[PDB]
Amino acid sequence: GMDYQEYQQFLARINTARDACVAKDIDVDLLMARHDYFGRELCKSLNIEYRNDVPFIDIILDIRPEVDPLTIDAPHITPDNYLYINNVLYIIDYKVSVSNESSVITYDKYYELTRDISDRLSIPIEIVIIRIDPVSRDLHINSDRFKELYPTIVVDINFNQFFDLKQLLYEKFGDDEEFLLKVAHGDFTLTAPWCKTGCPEFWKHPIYKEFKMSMPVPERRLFEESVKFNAYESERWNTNLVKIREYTKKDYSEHISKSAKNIFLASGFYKQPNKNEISEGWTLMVERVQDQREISKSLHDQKPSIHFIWGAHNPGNSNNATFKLILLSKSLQSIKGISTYTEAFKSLGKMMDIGDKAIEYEEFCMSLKSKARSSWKQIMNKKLEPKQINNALVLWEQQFMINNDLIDKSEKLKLFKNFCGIGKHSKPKILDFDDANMYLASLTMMEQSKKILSKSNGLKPDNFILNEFGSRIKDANKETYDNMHKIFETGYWQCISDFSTLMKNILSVSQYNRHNTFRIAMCANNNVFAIVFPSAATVVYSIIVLHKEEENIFNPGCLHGTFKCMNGYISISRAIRLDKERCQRIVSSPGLFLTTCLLFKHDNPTLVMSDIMNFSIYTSLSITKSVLSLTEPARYMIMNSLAISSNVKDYIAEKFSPYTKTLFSVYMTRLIKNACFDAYDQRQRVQLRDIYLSDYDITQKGIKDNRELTSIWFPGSVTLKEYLTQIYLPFYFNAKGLHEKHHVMVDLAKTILEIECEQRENIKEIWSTNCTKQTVNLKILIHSLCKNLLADTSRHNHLRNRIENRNNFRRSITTISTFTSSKSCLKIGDFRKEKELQSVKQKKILEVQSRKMRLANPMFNYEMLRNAMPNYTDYISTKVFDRLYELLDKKVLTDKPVIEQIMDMMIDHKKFYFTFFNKGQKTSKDREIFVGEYEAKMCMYAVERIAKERCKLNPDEMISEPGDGKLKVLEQKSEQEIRFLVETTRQKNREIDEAIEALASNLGKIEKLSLGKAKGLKMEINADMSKWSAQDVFYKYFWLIALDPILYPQEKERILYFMCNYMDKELILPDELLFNLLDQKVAYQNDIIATMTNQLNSNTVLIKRNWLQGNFNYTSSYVHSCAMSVYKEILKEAITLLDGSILVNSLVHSDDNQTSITIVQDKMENDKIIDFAMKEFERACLTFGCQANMKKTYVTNCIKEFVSLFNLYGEPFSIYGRFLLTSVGDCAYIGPYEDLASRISSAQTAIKHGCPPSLAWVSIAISHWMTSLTYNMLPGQSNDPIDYFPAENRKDIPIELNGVLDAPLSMISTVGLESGNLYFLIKLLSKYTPVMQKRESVVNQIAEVKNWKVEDLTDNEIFRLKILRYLVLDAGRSILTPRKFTTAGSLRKLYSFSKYQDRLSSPGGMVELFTYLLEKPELLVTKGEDMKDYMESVIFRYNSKRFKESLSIQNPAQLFIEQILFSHKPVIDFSGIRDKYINLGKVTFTEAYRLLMRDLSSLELTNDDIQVIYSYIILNDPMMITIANTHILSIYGSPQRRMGMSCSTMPEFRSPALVLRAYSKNNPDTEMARDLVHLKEFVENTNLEEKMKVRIAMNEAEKGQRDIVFELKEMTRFYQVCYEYVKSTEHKIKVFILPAKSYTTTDFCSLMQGNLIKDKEWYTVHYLKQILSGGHKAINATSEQNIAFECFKLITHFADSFIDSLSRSAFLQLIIDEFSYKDVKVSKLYDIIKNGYNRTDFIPLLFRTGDLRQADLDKYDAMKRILIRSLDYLNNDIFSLSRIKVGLDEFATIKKAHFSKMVSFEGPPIKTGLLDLTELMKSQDLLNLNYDNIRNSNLISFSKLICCEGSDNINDGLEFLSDDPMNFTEGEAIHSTPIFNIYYSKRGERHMTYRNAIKLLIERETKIFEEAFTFSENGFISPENLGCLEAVVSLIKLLKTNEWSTVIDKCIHICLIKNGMDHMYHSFDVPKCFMGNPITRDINWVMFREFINSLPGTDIPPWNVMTENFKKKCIALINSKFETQRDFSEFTKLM
RNA sequence: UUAGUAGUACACUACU
Ligand SMILES: [Zn+2]
Repeated sequence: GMDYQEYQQFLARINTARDACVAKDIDVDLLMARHDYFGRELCKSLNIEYRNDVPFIDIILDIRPEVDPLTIDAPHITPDNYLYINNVLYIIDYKVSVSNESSVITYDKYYELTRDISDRLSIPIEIVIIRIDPVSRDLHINSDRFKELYPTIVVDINFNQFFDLKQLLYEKFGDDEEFLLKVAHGDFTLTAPWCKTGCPEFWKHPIYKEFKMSMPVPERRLFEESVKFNAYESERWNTNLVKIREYTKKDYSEHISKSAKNIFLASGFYKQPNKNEISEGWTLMVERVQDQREISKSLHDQKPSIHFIWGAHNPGNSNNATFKLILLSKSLQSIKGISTYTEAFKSLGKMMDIGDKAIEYEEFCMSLKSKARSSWKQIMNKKLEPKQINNALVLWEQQFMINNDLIDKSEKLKLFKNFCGIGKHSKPKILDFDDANMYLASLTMMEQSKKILSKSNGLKPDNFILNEFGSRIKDANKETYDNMHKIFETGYWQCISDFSTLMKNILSVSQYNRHNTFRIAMCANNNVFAIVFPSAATVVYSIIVLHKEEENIFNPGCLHGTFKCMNGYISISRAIRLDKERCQRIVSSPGLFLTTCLLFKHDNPTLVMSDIMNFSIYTSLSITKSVLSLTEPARYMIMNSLAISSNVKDYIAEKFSPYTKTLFSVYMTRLIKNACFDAYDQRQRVQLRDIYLSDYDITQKGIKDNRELTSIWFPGSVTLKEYLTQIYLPFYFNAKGLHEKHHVMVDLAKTILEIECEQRENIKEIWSTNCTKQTVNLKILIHSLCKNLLADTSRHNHLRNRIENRNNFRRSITTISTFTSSKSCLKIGDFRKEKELQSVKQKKILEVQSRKMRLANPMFNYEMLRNAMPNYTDYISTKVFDRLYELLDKKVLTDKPVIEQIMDMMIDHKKFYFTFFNKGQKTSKDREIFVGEYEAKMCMYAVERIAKERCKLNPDEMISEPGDGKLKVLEQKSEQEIRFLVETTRQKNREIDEAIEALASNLGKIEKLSLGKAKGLKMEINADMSKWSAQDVFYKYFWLIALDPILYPQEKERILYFMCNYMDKELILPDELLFNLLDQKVAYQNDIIATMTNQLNSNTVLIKRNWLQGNFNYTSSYVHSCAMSVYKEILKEAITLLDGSILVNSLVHSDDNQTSITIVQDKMENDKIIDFAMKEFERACLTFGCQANMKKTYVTNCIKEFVSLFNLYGEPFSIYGRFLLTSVGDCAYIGPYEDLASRISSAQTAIKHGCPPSLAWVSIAISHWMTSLTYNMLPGQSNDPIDYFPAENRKDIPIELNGVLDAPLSMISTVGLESGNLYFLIKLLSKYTPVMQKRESVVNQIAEVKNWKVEDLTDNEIFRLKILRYLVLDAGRSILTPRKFTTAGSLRKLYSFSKYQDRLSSPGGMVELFTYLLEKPELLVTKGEDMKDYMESVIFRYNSKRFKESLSIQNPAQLFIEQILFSHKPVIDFSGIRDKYINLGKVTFTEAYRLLMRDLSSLELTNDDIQVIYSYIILNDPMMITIANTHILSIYGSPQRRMGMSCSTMPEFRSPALVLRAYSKNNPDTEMARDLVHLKEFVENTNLEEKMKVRIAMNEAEKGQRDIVFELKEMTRFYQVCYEYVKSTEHKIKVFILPAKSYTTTDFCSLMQGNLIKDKEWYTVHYLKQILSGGHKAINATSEQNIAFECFKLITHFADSFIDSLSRSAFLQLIIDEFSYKDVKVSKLYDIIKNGYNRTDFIPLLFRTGDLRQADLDKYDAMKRILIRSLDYLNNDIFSLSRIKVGLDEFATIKKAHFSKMVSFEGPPIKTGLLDLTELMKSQDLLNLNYDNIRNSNLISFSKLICCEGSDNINDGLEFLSDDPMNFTEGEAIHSTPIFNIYYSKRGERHMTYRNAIKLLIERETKIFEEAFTFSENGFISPENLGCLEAVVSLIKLLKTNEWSTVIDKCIHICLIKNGMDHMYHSFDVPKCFMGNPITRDINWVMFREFINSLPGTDIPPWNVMTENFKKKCIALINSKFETQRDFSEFTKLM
């Protein structure tokens, strides 16, 4: 990026400097260094000459020197650069800054002065100031004339390297306040106050009394003093803040020492995990569980592991519906024996008989299905009636009627009372997992499963996934394709998939399942069936299977019993009562399952594939809560047990509680138990990779991947990365929303009331010194607040200004999202009236639904609560957008500034109320959400937001960093430590290491000195705080508001009052919880809920110290940061004692914490400091009121846990798996494209977090599978659109119609779904383009499109383009989307929806809205900027029936079934499809394909229509421009192993609602005026201004009068398509893990491309031309130049690196003339360099050719006193093209380029004795700049570099190679606790030249070739063998020159030239033996043939296989020559 | 709103 020379000198100046005024100048010099750097590279980007601080009076003299500068008055300014074209002078003053505030100042200053001579000379002078952003990198130019000149400018600039120097300078001097004084943009500017008057009540409040009670009396007054302090009044802002700092400095200075001095007190005794410590924990766990749960040893109490019973399919019987129905009927009737429900199952088969009348079932059912398939809506009013067939009364296809005559009254009861459990109505029941005869039973269940499921399907291993994605999986990694087959083949896959396909059909049936009906559900298996019994939503089902022989059935613990029938055996499973939410997951279980297996097995050959799948079905299908209780606690139980410092005992003895209800759970528990002990013995089995560090980051970082560790869930060995996956991944198998709300509300309530009681009874004291639970070290707090509050205001002065802007404090409440959102909200008051009326309605609807059930199968309160509970404070649920509307209409909210309204609300609202609703997430331990009043939301907003922008300043806080941005931060901080550790070790041990190499004589004396030295120590505290919210003093936060400098006194009074009320805040127990406790039935022994509510009197309990979970994150997080800031100071004083160095780095995120400590020792042992660090860690937490959970907290020597994002020893790594398990049931079930959109987004996310392409593609397959399974769009399904459309396969069917996503992953990762459309257009620009222009930019290939011929194209090719233009372009672009008939639902709670009723009811008032909205069309798309505007927007919104539904929650489970059932019904309205073709009702999916073709065939494809596609898609979006370029200019290079992974940021490829108001009326309300100009162009170029008006203007003559509906609906479309153009998208933080650091776009592109090709090897990427094009106005000049630079940089270095010094000019001269780099002649590139204005870059090149003149030297010398003859003399002994002396010791620079580019050279061969330097250029292996790599290289690699034309003495011929020394890589151990070797590049000695390397290679490798090709006991001598050699090398020329043969020839050649036998080799033709007659050149193939067989061969590596293949090839080939398949008639003609 | 009466409608259908 930047120059290396200036970096080194600026780094040294930071250490050299001591005083702040010296450090000041280093910051000033760094600005100019960046200033010129931007200018140097931009001048080449614009092709102009570079200049610096050139006077304006001289700039005119270049244009017109006839008038002298004295008489003509020119403005005396100092511009940077100038240009004169088109009779206009353009003045340049480039500058790099974040804001244009510094640019407009210099703009108007220049514009004013330049006008003095602008009218004097009558030549207009334009000011062109170019500014670039130093982080986001965006170009900003003010000149409009300059915009039209340069359409696109190349800006791949690097500031990343500049900020590295800034970090160093603001580290040493950043602590000193003398340096902070010098950096200022106003010193300190405090903005306008948010309030006018203070708060008197705050000083009176009893909580403020209680605050000062505990506090000491000097502190009491200080708090008074601090609040009343105004920062704007006193001379400086830090008057008070420093004053209170200096008071507490007595106790602080002492307490910092106190903690630090404990380093000597410590011992080598810390909570370390050990086999016994784990064992002890388990035993106390057993005791706990055996009390807390009812332990059972009986095998009848178990629950099903899986809720399914699979049995082998029967191919002998027919696979057809009607047949199976009767088959199961007779089968069920035929059941023989006696049980409980035997005669019940018997009659059920009897009630589904058809027999003779099989054909009547085929018709009757098809009529009913056809009746429903006609209508969009369901068939209402008409009564469904059954038809008597044999004994059964069929109601629908596979639906029957329960006939009360066919079953006994007693036998009907048995089935429903006992078996189905309809009418059945104290510890939990669990299985003893410590019983070996229970663990046995559990193991035998697995042994049983493996015995049956391992057996193959025997059916074709070809399903949609493999059929359509197999190709794209296989090419990524062939292993995974096979792995997939291995699964699909095995009964495992058929078992799950048939349960999936069966459940889909169980749900589909269960929807219309009545109370007098039992339904039958069949699957792809013709033995497996299911019976769905009447449900009293709840699905009641049994799996009924007809397995072959007895016990050829899989029972996981689900089966009721097997039964013998009259033909075979039939088994019926226990009645399962599951919920649709659970069942859904079972349907998507195969996708979950495949991923599980593939992820585990991936690239690990030691694992048993049949054992992975054996475990996987029991996970992917496990829907019980038994499993979650294992999967979650395991993650910590393993990691704790393999960490260094960690408390396992306590975690296993308290936090671990198995709920082993099922039988898999028992087996899985013991898998975990065992895995805990294996960890302890593997702690030291972890190794640390050899770190190849050579300045600016490291490649080959992180942990060593060694397969020495042991797996957890199955047998085999595993890698660390894989071990971690096996540890953490299990938890993501867990299922969401399993927690029954009835139980959650109780346990959530109980906990809050338990911890509040704790505080009420036990915790009384607030502050303390000894450090105790819920206590803060008040003196230490106040100081550490003061110190940080200073540094978080000194580093940014406008801090109060930044808060106002970024959080919209000044603007009206109606603008901020958090307030105008559709989130849940709590309303307080009295609703006893409507709450009673809303309840009794449902209590009647209860009886309504019961009355109807009494007729068919006779099986069978809010008033009470209010009457019973006296002190019941009444509340209600509402919406956040609705509350705002309510508070405005009743006028308490206004257009007053939101903060100004907040301040008043803090003092107005005095009592705060909060309610909780459960999340019920995948975790077994349930999480609560506290949601209270809207009034509260406003208060917390300010307090939290003020802390937000404060927290952002501190780099330690990470809640500030949105998205997965933390991952890179982990890395950047880990790398800083790995570097520091090395740097510091080399700085101390250098004195000792010198003596070691000196003596190494006797080695017995060396060990004495090698012991007594410095010792490295790294450690990471992977923390997790205990009860961050509940067990935390809220009183401490009062001080943060008090001490605050950027808060006014009248604000400070008001903030603290609200917080004073947030102590007397009440928790409302929601009614649903109170209803559970309403019906007593004997109360709880010790009822905590009743205790706190006084035997249930009030529904409110007061919560004090427990500030509610998530309400004060940032606030608490700043105090956390302040706490860890102390921990730093503690250790940093402790390590100065021992005399060494320490680097502590703390990452803070509310409750999740990570703190990395790196120490270089001298005195005491490493293990002492380990215990010391942990002591002060808890101390640091507890001195601030927070307590650290030592249970979950673990410490490693590498690993970093932080928010579950993991960084290893530099190498960042997340659990790629967790995101692949999302693409299964994560969608809103809207449409085929709409579903896939989010399912592929989940796959895109995996790639970010370092996922292999092979597995990435799997998710893409699964996603498609589920997507197509939802709407019956799979191959062979109903809506299968391959026959309906013209196409070969689903790759060619548009993804809008649902097909497959045919694109490269490197595109899908970037854009996705749209990629599939983009690839179909790039395919064309690689088919329908000529030989010229195709190799050039994409832009050029788009110009040729309008010169194509339409007739050339094919049916499919035409088909895409027609939809792509007439449909896709304008309409998340979908065409097919099913519409529903859903109802609005109950919207009574809403106030705002009532005001729509009143405006709809009263006549005229409706139209009045729409007529008002037409004069303000800004309020159709965006919400109002003012009260009325926002309010009336809310009412209009209700117009949409979709927005009315949006505020109601539909179950995705129910939504899923509704898209299956409504697929054969008319759902897609064609009206909205045909409208576009023209500019009936709903249409069925099948008909939608037909009716699309009837319209499509009519449309016309032109040479223009196609050119609109290539404009609107490619040429419009600068991103799509580059993506297409990257895939056309792509040149994939060297395949390499993924050694070093690094984090990389996604690059850039680039007023809202107020602008649209200035479009409605052209007058705005200055910068916003300029924004409308480009908006005018957008609407005029597309011409959508007229197109919209014409569409309305001709509709009023179509309809008749004035339709207000069309007046708006068409006007809204016009404003919504504006929104996307006007309101710009925020470039959110996206981090991709790549094989190296991506600085700029091009770098990112190359590394991204190469990461998503193969799994085993990543590839480095090249490009012919620049890929970064900006549009279709910008059509090469800037793409050419850089090629010339690359070329000559490459050549000069290749020449001075490898070619002999003596003959380097000749080489260059030969290369320049007859050669070409990247299809451009090197001469033309040289001419481009010579005609350029940066010749100073290529001084040594120009001198060597004789194209260097004095002007260049004079310029070069002026950039950073010379003569030509001086150079001519000086460089008489320096022979290099990359370097010439331009002084006494100053050499010239050529700037080295990478050597992976030399392949892009194409010229005639240059032969040098024997070597062909062209082939050395074209070589891959022999281009490394490492001596050892080339010395220890293969002869196969070198054998390409030989021609020799009969040379001699190989030693002589190698004279044309560099006899200059090469660079070797040396490595050394670092002497850390995690001991690793650093490897770096040295310069070797002298005898390490390129020649000697080649020679040593030749010698070593030829010796091995000789002994392999002896074929006798002689050698490479003895003509008896030379004859054999001649024979073997003869055939090689008379056969076929493939690739294997030629190598042998050239190797033999080499070997014979070496031995001095190259005076005959060239005169070696076929011997006399083989040649019958010498003259008559006849060949005896038979002889030759038998000669090849008669060759013995050798088995020495590496030639053993080489020779073997050669022989076979040559034999086969020879035999081929003979074998000529002649025509049968041919010979019959000749003779 | 309130009450009474009569109703409430459909997927897989496979190499198995
Ligand atoms: Zn030769």
